Amino acid sequence: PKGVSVEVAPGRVKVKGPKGELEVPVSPEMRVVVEEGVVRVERPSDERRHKSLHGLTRTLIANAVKGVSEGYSKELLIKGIGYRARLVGRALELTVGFSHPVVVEPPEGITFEVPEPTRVRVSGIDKQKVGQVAANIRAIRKPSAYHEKGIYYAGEPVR
Amino acid sequence: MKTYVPKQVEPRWVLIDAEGKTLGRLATKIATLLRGKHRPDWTPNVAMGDFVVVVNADKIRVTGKKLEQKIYTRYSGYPGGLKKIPLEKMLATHPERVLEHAVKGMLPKGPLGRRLFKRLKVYAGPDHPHQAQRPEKL
Amino acid sequence: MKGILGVKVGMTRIFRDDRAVPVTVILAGPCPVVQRRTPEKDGYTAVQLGFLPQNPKRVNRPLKGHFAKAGVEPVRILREIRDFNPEGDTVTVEIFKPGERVDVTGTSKGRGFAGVMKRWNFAGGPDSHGAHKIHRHPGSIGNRKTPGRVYKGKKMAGHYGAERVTVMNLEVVDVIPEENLLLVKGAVPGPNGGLVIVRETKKA
Amino acid sequence: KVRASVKRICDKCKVIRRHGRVYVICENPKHKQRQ
RNA sequence: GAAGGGAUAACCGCUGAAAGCAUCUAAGCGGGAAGCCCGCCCCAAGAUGAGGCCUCCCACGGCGUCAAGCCGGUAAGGACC
RNA sequence: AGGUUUGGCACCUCGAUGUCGGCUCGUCGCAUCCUGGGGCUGAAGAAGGUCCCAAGGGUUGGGCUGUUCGCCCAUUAAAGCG
Repeated sequence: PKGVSVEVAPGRVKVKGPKGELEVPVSPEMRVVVEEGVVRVERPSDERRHKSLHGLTRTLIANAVKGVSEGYSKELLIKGIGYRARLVGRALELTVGFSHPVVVEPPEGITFEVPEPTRVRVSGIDKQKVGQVAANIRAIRKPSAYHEKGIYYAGEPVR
Repeated sequence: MKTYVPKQVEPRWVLIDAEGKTLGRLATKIATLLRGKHRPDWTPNVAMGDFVVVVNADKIRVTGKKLEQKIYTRYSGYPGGLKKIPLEKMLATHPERVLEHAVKGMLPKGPLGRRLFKRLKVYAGPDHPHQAQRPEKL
Repeated sequence: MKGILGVKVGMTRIFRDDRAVPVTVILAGPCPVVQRRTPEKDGYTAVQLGFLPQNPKRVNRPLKGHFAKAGVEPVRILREIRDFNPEGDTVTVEIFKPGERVDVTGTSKGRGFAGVMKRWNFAGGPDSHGAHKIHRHPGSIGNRKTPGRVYKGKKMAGHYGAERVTVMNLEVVDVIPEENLLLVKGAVPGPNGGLVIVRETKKA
Repeated sequence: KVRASVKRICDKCKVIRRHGRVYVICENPKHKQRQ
């Protein structure tokens, strides 16, 4: 991942790249650093405690990687009447039935992209930032009001 | 016939802090210290012992979880309420006590243990702006 | 938190558009500020105002005239204003523009040893039928063996009155900086000629 | 949304065990439970 | 009565192993109540852990084994009436 | 499971522990009658049904009976149980 700069410390990991550096704090166990032209992770015991705590990081870091290497995505939908949004700078204001339009605060490190009035996506480097920003959204409208209304992801609805 | 009595000693203090310790596991040793239980010139009726001083309060580990698991009922106003308080609170809202209490329930119940608790001097330091002879013990 | 000592003086009513208003006439007066208390100093952060002027050197040792305002310490004593700190040189009165809401504080009139059911609007007892000696009486006060005592709060006959009262959100009607006055919504504790201290509502 | 002797209505009714409560549930709010 | 802060219940979620899939959970993180803690009001330093600040009054005159355990006048102030 | 009913036993009290009901004054419990949240629904909406958090605060006035209780009248967010 040539664009990556994997820094290692006691129990934390600073991953740098074309996008930015991030903190991936982990357990003071393993002292797993960067072995080879890539990154590895080991463990001590075979205790359900470690195995679980292990691998968990295998992924963890692995994301700081893909993250800097252009990690964005987070698409949304709509449907109905005034169910749409008009990007106001870095934040948006989508309206949905509510007698008062909704102004969604613009999170830092996270970018809001309004492709159209309907479809919408959240762009940014992380997850805890993006996903947490799935609430900031879907939380506006539900789903099964015998469908149509409400915003969605990219997945599919159920009657 | 025999006898074994000590004259008027001279309070030899002690400055201390092992915030890397578990209060209690520590407190005891502090209490043990308080009353002259280590110094071989015993007299449970006298009131001679270290003037123990603990700095760098809190920072104290505390085994398993006391995230509201450790409650401090301690307070019973009088009309209908027995105000309870979890650890987290004391830590944030003025700690020190955390350890203080741990010491009280280790010092004897009389006006003495009452007097001995008067010796203990804990602060949320580091910094014990109150000494002229800190003999930091390990 | 705009302070200002003052004294209740009575009350009447005025009009507006076409509706009558109950107004109590407070009389705050120029309050020679005579002390401050910065966190570096005392630790709070307030202002020691002063009131009733004239005073034939009955100041003795606490002359504390180390502030021009001295003007002969106003025996009507001084009382801070928790978080106030204006241009130290007499707190005007024009501190309040009409339509503002204050939180007046004063001393409730002393009702002496008040009887329960006056002190607590208790029921009392039949003025007929049943007995005749327990008319005004608190009835029972406890239970039996358990708990076996009176609660540490039971309301009982007692000294009631002459106390610290604080009525809130009183609308400031008119303000006569001329003769130095203040008008509000009647509900202000204490007899006329009382040490009352006007503040600023906490509705916000 | 329940309390005893369950065999897992439908497979969708996966046992969701969190905090302390053992509430198993499918996609179906009818096939939903909570110990 | 409240605004408003903070921490939570049930519960709603993001990331995510153990278990290559998947899960709100195990390490992690968000939102969540007339409720909880802090706010509003009142008491309150007998809080012997006896707090803080501002301004005042100022020297032993004489008695053992020397800090009074003893008196004779004060001061600033304080009571009496 | 709880100790609110009806009972069993006969341990303290027979040189005495006044025993229904009302009134007055209440305080506590949650197994919640309202008012706060929430999951399901054979939930379109408005209603409901059920289970889960949660007592901060509420929890009316009359007719009949000594009544507690009930049944009625008129309301209510509700007219909670112990």
